[PDB]
Amino acid sequence: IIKKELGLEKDDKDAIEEKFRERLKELVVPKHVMDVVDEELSKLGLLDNHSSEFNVTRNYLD
Amino acid sequence: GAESHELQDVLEETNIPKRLYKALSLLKKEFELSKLQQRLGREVEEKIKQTHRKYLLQEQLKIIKKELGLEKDDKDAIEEKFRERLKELVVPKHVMDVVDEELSKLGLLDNHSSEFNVTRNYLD
Amino acid sequence: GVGKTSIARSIARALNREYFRFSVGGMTDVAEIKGHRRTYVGAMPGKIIQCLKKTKTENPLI
Repeated sequence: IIKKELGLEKDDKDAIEEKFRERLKELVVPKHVMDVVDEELSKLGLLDNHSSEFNVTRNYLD
Repeated sequence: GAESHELQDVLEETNIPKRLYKALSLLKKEFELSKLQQRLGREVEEKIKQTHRKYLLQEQLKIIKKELGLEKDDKDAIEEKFRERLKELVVPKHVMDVVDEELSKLGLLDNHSSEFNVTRNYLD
Repeated sequence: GVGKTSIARSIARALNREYFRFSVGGMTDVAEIKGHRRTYVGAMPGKIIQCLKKTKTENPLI
């Protein structure tokens, strides 16, 4: 019921998370970088686009 | 509501058919104007009703949020991650109070700055 | 003028592994190898990570 009609929440969702996840799907990747990527992505969702920390996070994760 | 010029034009018409056709033309033109004004007004009224309903939907989301939501639940991801990371460790009290002070300063600062990132780095 | 770099390229192409050169002469800034801290905005990683990104393999010919 939360997701009925709201413009702001709909944007910035499943745009970079899924992109990076699919970018890593083809690679045999170690566990350490998995857990780092998962935590970083979880934060990235918790952060907003304007954030300088969000930008640094996106740069490092890319 | 046709202007006085249209009425003068109708008066100028001699034949009953011609004058009646011009009068019916002016009636149709008035219908066009009234319907256009009404359509614009109704569309704008619907849009403003949706605008108010947008705050209404925000309120509904807020009440659902009260039933189950993020507010009333203070969060700090870095805090919790580091606390769980050090939980298993048999950690001295000095470093514990140092980490507590560092996290308090981290919360005291924005999430956007260079000193914030340096404090994060040292905490890591 | 003996062909050291040329034979390096020849080996890279014969072995099918990617190629990447690196100029260390007269260098003093270790950050070129170990990168920056990722903290200072615009900070870049070590040039070896850049080589890995470009060559797209873990068996290049650096």
